[PDB]
Amino acid sequence: VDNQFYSVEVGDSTFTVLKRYQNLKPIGSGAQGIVCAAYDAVLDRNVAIKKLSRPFQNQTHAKRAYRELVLMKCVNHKNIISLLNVFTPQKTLEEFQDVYLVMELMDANLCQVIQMELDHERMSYLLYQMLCGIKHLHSAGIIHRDLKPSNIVVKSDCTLKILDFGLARSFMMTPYVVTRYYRAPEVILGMGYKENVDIWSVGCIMGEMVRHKILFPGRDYIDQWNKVIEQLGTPCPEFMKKLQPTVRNYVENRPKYAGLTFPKLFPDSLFPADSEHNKLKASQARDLLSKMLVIDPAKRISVDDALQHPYINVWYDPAEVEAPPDEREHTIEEWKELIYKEVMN
Ligand SMILES: Nc1ncnc2c1ncn2[C@@H]1O[C@H](COP(=O)(O)OP(=O)(O)NP(=O)(O)O)[C@@H](O)[C@H]1O
Ligand SMILES: [Mg+2]
Repeated sequence: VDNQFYSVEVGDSTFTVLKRYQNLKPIGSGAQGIVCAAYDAVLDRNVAIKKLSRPFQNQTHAKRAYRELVLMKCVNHKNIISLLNVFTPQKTLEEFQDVYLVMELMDANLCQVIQMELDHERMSYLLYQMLCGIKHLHSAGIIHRDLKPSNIVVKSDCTLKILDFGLARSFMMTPYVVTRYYRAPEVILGMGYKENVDIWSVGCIMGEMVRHKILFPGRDYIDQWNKVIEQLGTPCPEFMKKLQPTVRNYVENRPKYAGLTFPKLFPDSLFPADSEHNKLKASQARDLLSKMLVIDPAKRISVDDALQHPYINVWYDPAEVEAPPDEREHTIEEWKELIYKEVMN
């Protein structure tokens, strides 16, 4: 069984992969583990391989691994990364350590794209695909709540896929920091959420594509909340009453702001605005931003309305926007077997 597999060093990590997977090259990593590009000799094409090291290590890694494994196996949409293969090189439950996820190989994450000037055609198309993916997750009862540029990937042909399935419905001993900058006020302030929680994150990413700077940076949620109100202004009263009384006291009592206008937030400097085409697309991009970056989710644009926005709808395909389509608590030994049984079936 192990002669189905070979071992290569990739940084500090050892990848033990099926012999079909040749010429591994690191392309990224995070808390879950290391990601490599490989040639798949059987499919005759490049793939991405993510190694999860002992995902049953702790509740958080285990919940995420199990959830991600179940969801990318059963979810099928051009804007959600497809799982091509799943394996472990260990032969039994007792020996089981590592899960390798094999995906279609994309070229880059959105962090690299944010560093570029994109025309309106590419920006609107990327945003359209993000919205089609979110739509599809929402239609399957998945509200991500954790979209960020590092887990959205793109090809050279401007095709986009979401890598991950977001938060569950979490103490960890790592160096690894959670990126919070794209999290909605509903998540920052823990105040219940609907589908358009994910619109906030799209607005943060779009904002960043235009500014080339994180909109709402902060050491913690305190700083991040300051950065939100400093720019969009203190929200309205009906917003507050939706908050836990402890959070409510906190928000109700911060130094007030009227905030900045969308023209000052995203000046004409930041958009292609030479041609009449680009002038009109700049005003439409700023409009859509003004509707996504809305603190109060009652007043924030929905996924469906965002897809109908003039900046986006030039791409709109019913095939892509319409297609039909866990949370428990175990010990590390139970998670190991649940994950093992999913990897084997
Ligand atoms: N299928 C893939 N194709 C191309 N690059 C990928 C692929 N999967 C991951 N990457 C790259 O590897 C980086 C890290 O992968 P990622 O899966 O985000 O690990 P993570 O951020 O630790 N876990 P998670 O955020 O929950 O998905 C991503 O930002 C991409 O740059
Ligand atoms: Mg990620």
